[PDB]
This record gives sequence, C-alpha cells and structure tokens, in this order.
Amino acid sequence: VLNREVRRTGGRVLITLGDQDIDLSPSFVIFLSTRDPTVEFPPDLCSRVT
Amino acid sequence: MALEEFLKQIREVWNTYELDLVNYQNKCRLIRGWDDLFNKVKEHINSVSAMKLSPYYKVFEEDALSWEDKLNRIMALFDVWIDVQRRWVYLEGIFTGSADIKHLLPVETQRFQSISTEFLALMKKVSKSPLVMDVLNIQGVQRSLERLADLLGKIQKALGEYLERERSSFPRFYFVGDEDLLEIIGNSKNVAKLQKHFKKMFAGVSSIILNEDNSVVLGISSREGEEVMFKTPVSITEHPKINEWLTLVEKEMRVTLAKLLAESVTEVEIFGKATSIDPNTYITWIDKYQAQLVVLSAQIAWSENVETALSSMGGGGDAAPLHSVLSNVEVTLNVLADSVLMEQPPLRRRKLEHLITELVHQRDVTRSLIKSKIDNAKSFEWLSQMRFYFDPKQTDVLQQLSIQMANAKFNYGFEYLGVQDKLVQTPLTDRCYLTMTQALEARLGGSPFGPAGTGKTESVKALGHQLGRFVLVFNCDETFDFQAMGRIFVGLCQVGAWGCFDEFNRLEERMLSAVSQQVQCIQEALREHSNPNYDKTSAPITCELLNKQVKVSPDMAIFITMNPGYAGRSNLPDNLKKLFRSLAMTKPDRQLIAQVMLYSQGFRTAEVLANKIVPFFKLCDEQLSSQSHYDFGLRALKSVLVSAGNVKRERIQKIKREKEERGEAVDEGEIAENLPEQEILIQSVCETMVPKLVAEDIPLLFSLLSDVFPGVQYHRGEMTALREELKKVCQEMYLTYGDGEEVGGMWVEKVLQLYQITQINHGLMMVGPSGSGKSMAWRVLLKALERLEGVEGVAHIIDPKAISKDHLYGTLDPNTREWTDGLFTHVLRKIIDSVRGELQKRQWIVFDGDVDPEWVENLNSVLDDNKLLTLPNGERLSLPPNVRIMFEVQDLKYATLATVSRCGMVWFSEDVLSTDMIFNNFLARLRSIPLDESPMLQIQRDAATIMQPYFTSNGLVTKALEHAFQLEHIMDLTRLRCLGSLFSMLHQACRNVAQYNANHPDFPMQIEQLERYIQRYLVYAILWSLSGDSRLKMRAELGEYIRRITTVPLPTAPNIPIIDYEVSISGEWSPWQAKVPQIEVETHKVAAPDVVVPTLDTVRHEALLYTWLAEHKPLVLCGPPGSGKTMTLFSALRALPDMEVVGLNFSSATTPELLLKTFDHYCEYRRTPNGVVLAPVQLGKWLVLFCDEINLPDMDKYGTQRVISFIRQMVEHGGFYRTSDQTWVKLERIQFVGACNPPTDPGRKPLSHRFLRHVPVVYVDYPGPASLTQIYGTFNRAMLRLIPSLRTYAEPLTAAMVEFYTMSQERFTQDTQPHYIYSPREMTRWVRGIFEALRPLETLPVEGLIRIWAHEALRLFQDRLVEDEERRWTDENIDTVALKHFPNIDREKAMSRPILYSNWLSKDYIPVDQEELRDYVKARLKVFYEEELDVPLVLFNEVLDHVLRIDRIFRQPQGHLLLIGVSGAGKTTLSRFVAWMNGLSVYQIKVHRKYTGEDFDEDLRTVLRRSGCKNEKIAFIMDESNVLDSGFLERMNTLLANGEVPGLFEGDEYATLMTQCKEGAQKEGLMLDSHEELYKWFTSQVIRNLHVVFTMNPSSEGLKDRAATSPALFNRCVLNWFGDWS
Amino acid sequence: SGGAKELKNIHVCLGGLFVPEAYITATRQYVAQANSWSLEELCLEVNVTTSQGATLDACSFGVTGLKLQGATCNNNKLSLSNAISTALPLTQLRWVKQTN
Amino acid sequence: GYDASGHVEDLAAEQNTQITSIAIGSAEGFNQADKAINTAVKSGRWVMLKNVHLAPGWLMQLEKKLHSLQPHACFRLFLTMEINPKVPVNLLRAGRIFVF
Amino acid sequence: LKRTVENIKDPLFRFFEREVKMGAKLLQDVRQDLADVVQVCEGKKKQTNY
Ligand SMILES: Nc1ncnc2c1ncn2[C@@H]1O[C@H](COP(=O)(O)OP(=O)(O)OP(=O)(O)O)[C@@H](O)[C@H]1O
Ligand SMILES: Nc1ncnc2c1ncn2[C@@H]1O[C@H](COP(=O)(O)OP(=O)(O)O)[C@@H](O)[C@H]1O
Ligand SMILES: Nc1ncnc2c1ncn2[C@@H]1O[C@H](COP(=O)(O)OP(=O)(O)O)[C@@H](O)[C@H]1O
Ligand SMILES: Nc1ncnc2c1ncn2[C@@H]1O[C@H](COP(=O)(O)OP(=O)(O)O)[C@@H](O)[C@H]1O
Ligand SMILES: [Mg+2]
Ligand SMILES: [Mg+2]
Repeated sequence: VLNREVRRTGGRVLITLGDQDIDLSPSFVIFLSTRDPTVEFPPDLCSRVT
Repeated sequence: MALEEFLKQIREVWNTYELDLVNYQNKCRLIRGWDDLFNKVKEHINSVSAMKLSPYYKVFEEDALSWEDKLNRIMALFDVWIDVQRRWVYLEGIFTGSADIKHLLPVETQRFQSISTEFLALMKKVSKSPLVMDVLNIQGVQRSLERLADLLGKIQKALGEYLERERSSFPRFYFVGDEDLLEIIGNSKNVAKLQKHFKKMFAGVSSIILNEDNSVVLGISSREGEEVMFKTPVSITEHPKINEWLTLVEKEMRVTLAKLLAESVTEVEIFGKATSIDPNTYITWIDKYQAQLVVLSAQIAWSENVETALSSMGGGGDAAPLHSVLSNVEVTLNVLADSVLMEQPPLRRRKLEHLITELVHQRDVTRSLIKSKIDNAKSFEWLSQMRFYFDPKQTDVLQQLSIQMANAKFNYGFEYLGVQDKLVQTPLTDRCYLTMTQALEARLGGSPFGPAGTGKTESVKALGHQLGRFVLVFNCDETFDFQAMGRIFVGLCQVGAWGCFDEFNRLEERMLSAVSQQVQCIQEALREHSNPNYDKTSAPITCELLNKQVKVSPDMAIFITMNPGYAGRSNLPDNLKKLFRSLAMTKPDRQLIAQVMLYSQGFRTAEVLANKIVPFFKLCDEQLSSQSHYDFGLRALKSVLVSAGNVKRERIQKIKREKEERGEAVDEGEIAENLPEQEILIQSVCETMVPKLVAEDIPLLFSLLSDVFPGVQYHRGEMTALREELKKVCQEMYLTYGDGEEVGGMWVEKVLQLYQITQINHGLMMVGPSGSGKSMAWRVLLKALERLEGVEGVAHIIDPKAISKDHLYGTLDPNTREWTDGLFTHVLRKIIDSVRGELQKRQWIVFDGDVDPEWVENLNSVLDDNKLLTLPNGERLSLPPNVRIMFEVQDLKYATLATVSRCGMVWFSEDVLSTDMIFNNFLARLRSIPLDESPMLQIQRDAATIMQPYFTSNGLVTKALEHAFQLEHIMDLTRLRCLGSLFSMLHQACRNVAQYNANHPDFPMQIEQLERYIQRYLVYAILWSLSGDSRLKMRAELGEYIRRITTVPLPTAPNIPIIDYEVSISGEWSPWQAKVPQIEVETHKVAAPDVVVPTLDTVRHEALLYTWLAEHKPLVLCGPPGSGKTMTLFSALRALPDMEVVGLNFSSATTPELLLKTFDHYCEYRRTPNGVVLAPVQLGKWLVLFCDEINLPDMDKYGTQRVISFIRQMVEHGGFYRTSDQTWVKLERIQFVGACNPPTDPGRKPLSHRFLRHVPVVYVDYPGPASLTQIYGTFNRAMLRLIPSLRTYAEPLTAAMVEFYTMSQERFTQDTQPHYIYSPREMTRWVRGIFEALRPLETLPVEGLIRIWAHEALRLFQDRLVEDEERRWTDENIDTVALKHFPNIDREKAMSRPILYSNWLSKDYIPVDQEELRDYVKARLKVFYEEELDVPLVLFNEVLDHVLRIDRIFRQPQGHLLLIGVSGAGKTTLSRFVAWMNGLSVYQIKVHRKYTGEDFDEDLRTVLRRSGCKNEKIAFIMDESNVLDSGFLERMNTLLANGEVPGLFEGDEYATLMTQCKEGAQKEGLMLDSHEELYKWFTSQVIRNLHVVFTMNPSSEGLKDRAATSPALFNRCVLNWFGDWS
Repeated sequence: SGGAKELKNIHVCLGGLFVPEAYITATRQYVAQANSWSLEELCLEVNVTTSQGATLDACSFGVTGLKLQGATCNNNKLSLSNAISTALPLTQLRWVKQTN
Repeated sequence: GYDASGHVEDLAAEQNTQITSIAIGSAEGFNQADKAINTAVKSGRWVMLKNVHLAPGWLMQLEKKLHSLQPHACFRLFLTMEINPKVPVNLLRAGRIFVF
Repeated sequence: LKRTVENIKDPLFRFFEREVKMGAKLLQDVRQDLADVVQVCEGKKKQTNY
C-alpha cells in the first residue's frame, strides 16, 4: 500500500493486501502517527513515508 | 561334542522351565521370579555367543542360531511383560479401591476397564500354559504386550489431576513424583512396596515396622537401622485408606518421640548434677534412646543445670555453682572420650560422637559464662545462648519442650531425624543460629550468603534439625519458575516443613520478583499464627497460594543460601530481599571443627593434629601452584578428616586381626596408646590430594608434609589382586600395563588413584588434556572391579553439552505442569527403581564432555552430602550408594569453586600416556585384530614386524612428531590426531598388500618386497599425517628433516620434496607427476562443475582422501574458500563406490537438529537385541555426511559448540542419545567428513582438541599461479576449439585471466569488505561465461573475444565492489591486462567502456547498444506496467546495467542474487521486472506481525512444491526485513546451498510431496517409483527452477554478521552492490 | 647468583608480587621452620625505618612500597594525620614467638 | 538497595484506601495487573506494580493502554522500578517520576 | 628458578618459584602479542581473529 504497487487489469485496479486482492478506490488515503519523538524507524519504512 | 551338550542342556531347560505364577487377590495369577528368568536367558545367550568362537560351531551353527533367536524373542517379550504387569498392578489398585475416580474420570475408567479385560484374558491364557515356550508361541503376544504398555502409559499420564487431588489429602505426597504416588496409592493393600518411598516423605523415616499380618504399623525405622516403637500402634485395618493411616503414623511418630523424650529427660537428669558417672549406666542410657533424643536430653539437662546455677547466683557476690556445671560436663566428656577410644557398635559410636560435639559446645559456653562472671539468668550472654526448657507438667506431650534463643521461642517439631551428621558448633555457627532464629521470630526468611564451601546449607539444616523440623533442600535453577515455586511452597506450608533453596539467585529476576509475593503472603499467615488474639479452636490459618486457599502450618520456614560473588547470578529485587534476614558466612572456623571431629573420632592428639592439618591446608593452597582443579577448602578438610576416622578404625581392626594370629593379648587401651595418628592423617591427606596434583607439585606437597609432620612417611598399600586383575584386563584390551617406573606405570598409578577416589567420593572428576588415557583408565578399572569383586559394572556415558539442558535434566510443561525426564534424570530414576536389578550392580555415570556452571550446578545437591537431585516439580531423587557420578573433562577453566570442591579429583598429565604406550596398543591391535573383518592377519603381522623398529623409543615416528610440533599448522596440533592418521594410513597399506595379493593369486608379495613397500609407505604416511594439515613449505621442512634422520631409502632427486612422491606397490618411490597427464577437455563440459584438471595437489589430495575415506575415518578438509576442498572430496568419492554423500551446510545457528533431520530423511532406526541401530535406508551403502562449514556454529560463552560435541560423541562412542525416549542409538555405515576455512578467518572458531584427535585434517590451499595456468589453460584450449581462428589465443587469454585474477585477489581482501573473497571459483565462472557467449557463434574476431573476456571480468569482479575508486581501479586494470597480453588489436572495438551484452535483441548473447537497449527496455516496461505492476520507473544507465546483471543471474541454474543497496532503490521492482521478462513467477512472503517460523515453513513448502513438482520457474524475492527470526535464515542457507531442506516436509506433507513428485515426474517422461529417486528428482527440479533474490541494506556490522549467519548467501549467491543512486 | 639463601636478604615490594599473601605466609613458615615452631605460634611485629637499607635480623624481612593511609609513622609511632597517603620507607616484618 | 513499594503501602494505609500490589515478573502477574487496572479505573481503587523494569515490552503496551483511558478521579497507578535504561521513554514521559 | 633437593624444602624458594614461573609465562605471552601487533601494523602478517 505504501509502495503503491497497484495492478491495473480488466478495468480493475487491485491492491494485494496479504494473500487477498482488493479493489483499490482512488479516494483512499492513510496517515501513520506516533506519540514517541525518539522512536527509530528502519530505513525501509523511512523510504515509504513522508 | 561339548557344544551339542550345551545345546541339549538349553533344550532340556526350556522344555520344562515354567514361568512361576502367584495368586493376586483372587483376581489373577501374576508372574514372579523375574531375576531368575532374566538371568537364565542372559546366561544362555552368553553361552550361545561364546560357542561361536569355537572352531566346531559350524556343525551346530543353525540350531544354535535358532536358539539365539528364541532367546532374544524371550528377552523381548518379558522385558515388556514386567513393566506392563507392574503398571497394571498399581493402576488396578487405583481403579478398584476408589469409587470416586470412576465418576471423576469416566472415559479413563472405561479405557482401563478394556485394558484390564484384555490383560486378564492374557492372564488366563498364561495360566493354562505356564511353560515359557508356549507363552512365547502365543499368537501376537509381543504386540499385545507392547499395546498394553502404551495404553497403560496413556492412562498413567491421564491420572494427573487425580494425583493432585490425592496430594491435597496427604501433603507429603507433594514431594513425591507421579509414578511413585500412583505406585503408593495403587499398592495400599500391599504395604511392603511402600517402604522404598518413605524416605521421600520423611526426614528420617526410611521404612516402617509392620507386624506379621502386615496390618498394624508397630513403629518406624531409619536407614542405618535405628528403630522407634509406637506407644500405641496404628491399625491399617481400622483405617484402610492410605492417607488416613499415613497421617496417623506421622502423628504417632511425633507423639512417641515426645513421650520417649519425656522418659529420656527424667532418666538423664540423674546423670546431670552428679559428681561421678558410671560408664555402664551411661552407655546403657545412650543405647536405650534414639540419637536425636539422647542429644536433645543432654542439651536440656545442661540447660536447666545452668538455669539453676544462675538462679542460685542471683545474689551477685554469692558462690558460683557454675563451676559444678563445668565439672559435670567435664566428667561426662571424659567418659565419652574413654568410650570413643575403644571399639564400639557403629550406631552407638555415632551417638557418642554427637554427644561429644554437643558437650564440647556446652563446655565452651560454660567456660565463657564463668569467665565473664555471669550470675543473672536474664543476662543476654546467657539469653543469646540456645536454651532448652522441659516442662513435664504440660498436658500436651508435643509442647513440654521449648527451645529459646534470645527472644525467639520455638516448639520442637518432633520429626523423626534418624541418625544424621551434626555440625561442630562454631562461633560462626552460633552467629548463624542467632540470626536465623531472630529472622524466624520476626516471621522472616533466613539468608546465609557467602562463597561456596562455608557451611550455609549445612548450617540451615543443622538449625532445622536442632528444632526437630523437616528440612528440605532444593537445588534451584532457572527452571524454578513462579508456578513450580508456588507448588513447592504449598507443599511445605501444608506439611509444615522447612524449605532451603540453594543457588536461589540462579532463578530469573522476573521469577524472583513473582515469588516475592508468595513469600510475603506466607509470611503474613505465619504472623497471624503468632497473634495471641488468635485461638487454636478457630478457623485454620490459611494464605492464598496459586489462587488456592492453602493451610499454613506454623512450623514451616523458608531459607535461601546463595553466593553473591558469582558473576552472571540474578540480582535479588529489594522487595524480595526485605523479606529475608541476611548473614555473611565467609570464614568458617576450620581449626575448631578439625579439633572437635578428631576428638570425637578418638584421636588422642586431636589438638596437635588439627593445629597441624589446618595450616597444612593453608600452605597447600598458597605454596602449591595454581590450577583450576585445586581445592583446599572446608569440603576438602572435612573429607580428609572423615577419611582419617575411617583409616583409624580400619587400622585398629587390622592390628587386632594380626593379634588374633599372634597370641591373644588384645588390649584396646594399648592399641590406642601405640597408634600412629599422624601417619593415619598423612595417609588420608595423600589418598585425597595426591591424585589431583600435577607432577611438579608432588615433591612440593611431600616437602610440606615433612615440614608440618616431620618423621612421618606415607606408603601406599600394595593392592596386588587389583593389579593382576588390571593386568589381565590390559592384556585383553591391548593396553600397556606397567609397575612403578616401567612403561605404563604412571597410568597404572593413576588407575589406582581413581580407584581409591571412587571409595571415598560419590562425585569425582578425572581432569586432563585430550589423550591422557582417562577413558581407558576408568573403563579398565570398571572391568577389573567386575572381575575382582563379582559385581557387574555398568557405565552410562553422557555428553551433557551435546544436548540442551532441558534434554539433560528434564522439562516441566508450562501449561499442563507435566514433567518429562531428561537423559540423566531418566538414567538415575531407572537405577533407583531397580526394575531389572540396577541397585545390585556398580553404576558409573560418566559425563564425558565440557563442564560449565549452567548444567553442572544442577548437581550441587547431588555431589555434596545431600546426595539428592532436586527437580522443579518438587521431586527429589536420592543417590544410591552403588552409583558414582563421574566427569571426563579436558579442562575446568569454566567450572566454579562449588563444583570443584564438591568432587574428588584425579589429574591426568600428557606424560601419563606415553607415545610408546600408544605404539604398543596400535601394534598389538595390528597383530591381533584382522582388518578384513588368516592371510590378511598374516600380512598385518608381517607389516608389524617390519614397522616395529621405527615405533620404538626415540625412533623415527617420535622424532618426526617432535619436529612437527615446532612446525606451523592450519589447526592446533595434537599427538593423537597425527597418530590416528598414521595408523589408518598403515592399515590402508596392509589392505593394499592384500589387494595386490588378490591381483596376483599365483605369486603373492614376498617378504622383501613387503619390507621395501612398508618402509617407504611409513615415510609417506608420516609425512602426510604430520604435515598434511600444513602449507607446502612446512611439508618440505618435515620432509628434509625426515631425510636427515631416516635410514629408509628415499628419492634421489635434488630439489623435489619427498611429499611429491607416492609409494608404488612394488616398493618404489614414484613421482606423483607421473599421474598428472596433460588432458584435453571435451568442448561441451568446459569448466563443468564435475570436470577436474589433474594436478600434483589434486592427485595427492585425492589419494590421501581415498586412504582416509575407505577406512570410514572421519576427516576435515581445511582451506581458503574455493580452494577446491569440495571438488577434491567429490573426486575421491567418485573412486569409492557404495558411498553416498549427503551435504549439510553449517551456519552459526547450526544445532544437532540438522543432523537429526538428515538422519530422519536418509536413515532409519531399527530395534535389535543389542539396542537401537541407525543405518542408511539403502542397504550395502556407507553414507558420508559432508559438513561444509563445520567450524562456523556458535561457540557459547563456555567455549563449547554443541554440534561439535554431538559429532565427537557419534565418532568416539559410535552413537548418540535419542531424547524422545532417552535411548542409546548406535550408528551403522555412517561416517563424517567436514569442510572449513581456517579458524583465524572471521566467524570461524577453533575446533576442540577432543574432536580433532579423531579427525585427520588435510590443508587445501589455493592453486598456485602455475597450477591455475595449467588448469584454466586446459579449459581455454578446450573452449576456444569452438572458433578455430582463435586457437592461437589459448595461452594469452588464460595468462590474462590469471594475472587479473591475481591482481584482484591482492587488491581486494576481507580486511576492506567481508565479501571480498576471490578464488578459482571466479576463474571457473569466467571460463564458463566466456564459453556460453561463444557456443552459438560461427566466427568471432579477437577483439570480440577480448570484449567478452572484459565483460565477464566486469561481471565477476567489479559488481561486488562498494566504493567508486575500487570500480575505477578494476575498470582501468582490465584495460591494462587486456593490452598487456593482447597487443596488435584495436582498443576501441574491444574496450569501449559501455560494455553491455544481452540476448534480448537477438537469439544469441551478443554485445548490445545502450540506446537500442534503452528503447527495448522502455517498450518492455510499457507492457510490464499494464500486466504486472503499474509503477512508472525513470530509466537510467545503471538501471540498464542492473537489469542485464539480474537477467544473467536468472538464466543460470541455482541462480541466486544478493542485491545490496539502499531501500527505495528499486531492487525489488527491477527483480520483479526481470523475472517477468524471463517468465518467472514472483513469490514474496506476506509478512505480518503474527508471522512465525511455521508460516515461513509453509511458504517454503508451497514454493518448493511449485518449483520442484510443477516445473515452475519462481523468483523467490525476499528482503532482510522479512527475516523475523534466525531459523528463517537457517532454512534459507540449506535451500540456497543444496536446493532442499531436510526437515521441511514431514508426516502427511512428505506423503503429499511424494504423490505430487510422482505425478510431476510421470509428466516429464521419467520412470521413477522409489521415494529416494523421486526426492532426488524433486531436488534437481528445485535446483534448476528456483531463483532466490535476497535484498538488504548496506551495513558493515550487519553484513559481517550476515556472512556468519548465512554463509551460503556469500558463496552460492552472486552479490550485486547496487548501493545508493550515484 | 648466591643460592636460595639470598632470597631472605632481598627487599620486596609487596605490591609488585602477584600474591603477597603467599609471601607473608612463606616468611612465617620460614621463621617457624628455622626455630622448629608452628605457624600459629608466631606473631608478627612491624618496624618502620627512616631509610631503607638497614640491618636485617635472621627473623626479619624487608618490605617496600607500603603506603600508610590516614596516619603518619615516626619511630614506629603512629599518629593521626590529615594527609591521604604517607610513604613507609622500609618495613621490617619480624616473626617472633607469641607470648599471648 | 532502595524500594518505594513500602512507601506506597504506608500511604494507602494512611489514606484508608484499598490497594492491590502485584509483582510483574510472572505472566499470571501480567494478567492480574490487567484485571486489577481494569477494575480500579472504574472504582477509584489503587494499583501498584513492582519491578516493572523487568518487563519493558509490556511497559510500552501499558503506556499505550493508559493513554486511551478515562479512569475514576481517585484511581492511582504506582509503578515501582529500579533506575534502569531499559525503561521505555514513552512511559517516563507519560508518568511523573520520583527518585528514591 | 633452578629446583634443588634442598631448595624444595625452603618455603621462600617455593613461593618465589611460583612467582617467577607465572611472571615468565605472562611476560612471554605479552611480548609475543605485542610483537605480533607490531608486525600487523607494518603490513607483514595477516590479522587473525585473536
Ligand atoms: N595403558 C595403555 N597402554 C597403551 N595404550 C593405551 C593405554 N591406555 C590407553 N591407551 C590408548 O591410548 C589412547 C588413550 O585414549 P583414552 O580414551 O584413554 O584417553 P582420554 O584422555 O580419556 O581421551 P579424551 O581426552 O579424548 O577423552 C587410546 O588410543 C587407547 O587405546
Ligand atoms: N560447623 C560445621 N561443622 C562441621 N562441618 C561443617 C560445619 N559447617 C560446615 N561444615 C562442612 O562444610 C562443608 C560445606 O558445607 P555447605 O553447607 O555445603 O557450605 P556452603 O553452603 O557454603 O557451600 C561440608 O563438608 C559441611 O559438612
Ligand atoms: N584441478 C582443477 N580442476 C578444475 N577446477 C579446479 C581445479 N583446481 C581448482 N579448481 C577450481 O577451484 C574452485 C574450487 O571450488 P570449491 O570446490 O567450491 O572449493 P572449496 O571446497 O575450497 O570451497 C572451482 O572453481 C574449481 O573449478
Ligand atoms: N527506477 C525507479 N524509478 C522510479 N521509482 C523508483 C525507481 N527505483 C526505485 N523507485 C521507488 O522505490 C519504490 C520501491 O521500489 P523497490 O523495488 O521496492 O525498492 P527497494 O528494492 O530498493 O526497496 C518504488 O515504488 C519507487 O517509488
Ligand atoms: Mg550450600
Ligand atoms: Mg576420553
């Protein structure tokens, strides 16, 4: 989801969540939050978020 | 003719031998007489086995074999029958005598009903035909008994909650195991079987006394034999239920002890305050009452005497009758000393010793009181003393005695204590008593702390026993968790007993915190007991434990003895520590204890002896050298003093025995007067301390003895008969026996030393470097004792560090609280139960392995005076007197002071086992044991005759070994590794002579040819056994030294080392170069994984490997990665048919479980009359376990690798322990080959010397420039026959490769980056890559070939580089080497820097323009966006190069990628795009927060089913973030290296895999039905189809740890450093 | 160079020794063996010299490097001091028969 | 060497307020702590958890649980711990620290 | 120190023998270690794990 790995096939936009594919609506948006300012994030998570 | 007599006797025995039956409760006829039946079967089996040795056995072979079979079948059936019967018995008693269990457990009751129905039908069938033969002929009786055993066991494990509910009734059952509790409950009627369990439930009750009917309990007995008669007997008939009459027995025991004390006091009061004591009346009084009661009465009488004196002195200035109390104690002590000087019955002697100790304390206290002018009974220096007030007017007998110390007051518990050792009452002991009694009065726990061996545990036990309390010691470890501690607390609270937890800081800190609240609530319950407001006629005091309301008896206490000085111990939280009162116990009074013990044992010079022995121990501690196995503490002195007492008694007995045969003037007083007490003490000191000393310390300790004990000499008793028995055993085991200074004399002395250590210590260690004759010493001692004493000796050898501690000691189930025995627990419990007469045999439990505090400290209560193994389920197992705990170790650098002080010591030096002894052993086995399975024996005897002159003292081999120790070797050098390699090579030479005789049946080899062959082969074998693990220059050094010192003829070549020669069977030195022809390789297997170019190193290493392997000797190949170790081993195995190799790839996390899974797949376990045998599934085949990284697996903090210990156990002992049922499994047709890098490499650990002594090591270095030129020169000549016009370029191209490779191997090393390893593997890949780019080409100019060469160099060398300057250097030096070896070419057409090759724009892999490739990649990404992933990508040059590299790797079998770069660089996206370009399905594991190892295993099974069964090409793309555990990487390492996971498919999964592989192989047109062949095909399909792409971020520490964690990732995967965007 | 008898005359810095306890016990054992006494029958007397290199009795051993913390020693006479450490030039340890 | 659990117990005794005290080490300790906190937040009851520094991972989840909670005004949660770097920073910021 | 039949009876010689033995062992180990470190720092011998 954070990588925006969408598959557009058969007029359908699919996002693969776990083992299940879901029709992704264009109006979806996600905000990740934390209350700890000192938490360290791994570089892979840092590359996928703003 | 006598053999037929033996067969006839066996036939007549079993034609009439009937199993003996006995009526059981009119319910059936059970079988008794097990010992007789088993002994008869065993001795007939022994006779049948022995008659095979006779040369007349053949005529009677068949029948004899038949009988053997029958005997074994018998030995099968009844070996089950008994257990079944035993179990059934108590199970029946449980399902018939209790009607509540039927409603409580209906399903279990009905299951047991069916089981008992079948059991009784079998009983009736046995009753009709009691003959053993017909019982054995019952149809399916074996399977019937096996099924009955399984079913009865299941019912047993089902009855657990019933066991708990019954434990609630009689709380002492809380300290009895489930097996024993079932046996007690089910055998309530047959009370005799209860006897063995009383010592579990009582402090001193070892057995109960029963009337003739066995229906009335008349009294109780101790282990020694002391008996107490109940004042009123307890009738079992009146109270049939077992817990009821057990409670009555306990109450009557307490009341009887109270009444006996009431009588003992009123009789001893006469002895007190009396001027003179008649010895006869005194000794009669001591004999009349129990030792506990006698000491208690003496303490009382002294107490009221002192009270009367102090009350009389209330006037202050009045006369002091305290002197009269002193005088009475003096007179009584004089009588006691006079008694102990003369011989006494042992029980009476121990009573006298206890009386002496107590009255010595009383004398000291009275002297202190008189010295300080004490005249008031309320003064504290009297109140601080422990006082005893007895009030006969008290109505309750249990309350007549009160024990008071300071303000603390206690009631005597009246627990029967039997006869127990009582401590010397030292000032430290007085302080301990005072502090602990103050803690008890405050309802606080006690906490003695200090270094090991100071008396903490003993002091707590002595305090409890002085109060008549049942004291229970627990050897705490990390498995004593919250629930186990809670259950133990419940048991002690309901019983009212004292709990002493030693090593209590070995619990986890969280568990200590959790246990604190149980301790707090129990302490509150004790305080409500103290509350006077509380009345005894009210609700019983109760606290909440484990969410249950548990009654708390006021007599219980909780004590913890610990050592804060040990590092790694858990710190106690403050809230826990405030619940305990702590006392430091650091400096025990050694002199006082020594004096009191010597005075009580009867030594007249006790003062002088103690004043000499204690400073002697100090001088031994300080003057003698420092060794880890040295202890001169309180335990050592205590052992010496007890031994001195024993030696004094045996010397008095010997003196009177000599007097019997010389007159009759036997006066015990005269013997006491003329008795060498100092000589006795010297004898004890020597027998206890001499075996532990190193050679240089023995004269030091003798000089100390002369200094402290002048004129006293110690002489060992000449133990002849034992020495002839050991000599016979040495003769029959090919061992060297010597006497004194002869060869083997030191080892024989060490054997004798171990013998007298076994007679004084139940726990002992033999410590000495690997190869010191230790194992042979104890084994030969065991056999000699078996022959001399008639007692069968059985040894259980455990490698405690080859298994987990849970598998060693056992596990308490977290949920069901069910206990599973460990290996040592199971063995000791089997010995204790004595189902098959284990208690009548000598039982030696030998821990042959490394000692560390984690596992050995669980034996602290076993090795000390407790002799108890304490388990976290509250069970304690007593060590039987016939059991010795032994440790066979090479060092003790990780053992602590407690373990060292808790075990006798025998030190073995390297000088104990001389090299001549080893040579004699080898030559004796050569001359006696034939190698074939006699002409072969004749050949061996002749070879031994030839080799004997070189195997003498200061001979050829000894000098060679001495010189080789000075040489440098890739591993540590040990004597036995070289000697074993040499002996195996000589055995191979004997087999070579035999095979030559086979080739020439007409003219066998003569003696002269044999001599010339054997001498040269001995030189050759010495060379390869002493320098085969070293580099070339060391080999030349050893060879030239041999040339200097040898008389054997040698090659006359001037500058060629002897190591370059073999020995032909005609006894001539022939150069190895004669077996290295210049081969021309067929063009289609150029640089193939199987092709090997013959070289001097290849031919020599292959021959040595053949020699070691054909003997099944385990071996290790060591060398730099890519040195050709695996290649050489496979080449050697190709010359060995009937050998199947199986490759295991070790990582840092490798455990024995990998080997176990490999055995599960490739081998089978089978029952044989001699045990479990693990053998390869394929018959007639020897299986080689090839471990590729044997020295990588993690070394723990105590220097032990578990898998190395396990492999050592398999190699030396021929097997291991199956931990599911704790059974010994013997290996058959399984050998071991390991490969490794030098231990100095990062992540590599040195191998244990005990492992190396069995394992010859061969050093395989990188091929030198000439060898590389020759090998790859042949490859190039083979490959460039594709284009004839390029033939003349074979030599330059190879040269170029070599030069560049060499330069690369110099420019980039592991110091810079952990993955900068370059080996001939790069050269092989270079040749293969050029060859693949040449096959479909009809012609090519030289510039095109140079372009291919440069492109392959860039792919192989530059792609792994991290820094830009390294890549620049590689790029420039490619041009440099290219133009150095290939002049007269156009530079631009061959070295145009954008060197790109592809097969995307053409059928063939040809150079591709960057712009055309860019257009093609854009066109393909256009389709890729709409078909797989709609993520637009910006396309730059590095992306094009990266996708070309990924395509190259995806077009190779087992093509695995290690993409290292910053996150977000597009590694995964590019991998998926290239996989889509190649028709590869992309697989990624869907990691979530709850993703575990089982999920990864299922994903691996899915991907392997798709890749190996469905022939689907899958790119398994996985990131480092996907690795949630190290097991993921352990699975991935094996999958990368071999394309198979040994344990991934098990059970139904394996059957489904077999079905799918069958249906997939039938689709491929192959005829495969066998599971092995189908699995091999599946592995090959996985190899060719699956491509693993590992993605990870650059991290120096992370990458370095990654190399050790998953080695295959750096040698089976192509590494691509994408890094960050430039 | 001189034999083992020269070990008794040499002054020893107790701190430099790896195990000074063993040195003290060895000196006690030496004195007890010279007079055929026991270790427990010897008591230790301490003499502090103004300068090193003094007359060593057969039962006396020289020790250097001892640092007196909290006191000063004049004429084998201790007095309370406000200084942290005071160097003791040479300490003669003499093992003599105990008169209790 | 110092422990403030006794201070909390004495404080609860003086205020005549009931308090449940739990050691944190055991898993049953975790379950009892959760139940006691859930009961106390609805009744003003006092909860004390001792040696919480031994369970930092559980401490983070405890902080997250406490953040989304509106307990009774009289409810008080005491967390006794050693001065340990393993204690989570978020818990330290959420609560008020007293050094003993 | 050289062991002698009459030197073994001297407690001072015994203690000093222990002293000199352990001191010589430690001295040899430390000197060899420092020489190896020097040779490493001159780029003449390869760095082992120890
Ligand atoms: N008395 C003897 N005379 C000759 N050879 C002997 C004698 N005793 C043992 N050996 C041989 O010498 C070797 C001694 O092996 P042993 O197992 O006794 O040594 P160890 O010190 O216990 O070994 P490890 O330290 O590996 O456990 C074996 O090869 C054995 O056969
Ligand atoms: N007062 C004493 N009298 C006699 N022997 C004692 C006495 N105190 C301790 N010991 C002995 O000291 C040894 C170690 O005692 P133990 O309780 O195991 O010490 P610790 O708990 O400090 O390891 C044992 O041999 C024990 O019998
Ligand atoms: N005589 C030879 N013939 C063919 N290849 C050789 C020869 N000597 C060395 N090699 C090469 O050396 C490398 C050895 O690889 P490998 O067997 O994995 O080494 P190791 O077992 O030391 O890790 C391969 O590239 C192999 O082709
Ligand atoms: N060449 C590229 N063009 C466009 N975006 C890219 C490119 N390489 C990486 N990215 C970015 O990185 C994201 C993740 O790509 P991925 O292959 O998962 O990277 P990595 O393997 O480095 O973790 C993409 O969704 C995109 O936002
Ligand atoms: Mg103890
Ligand atoms: Mg051994």
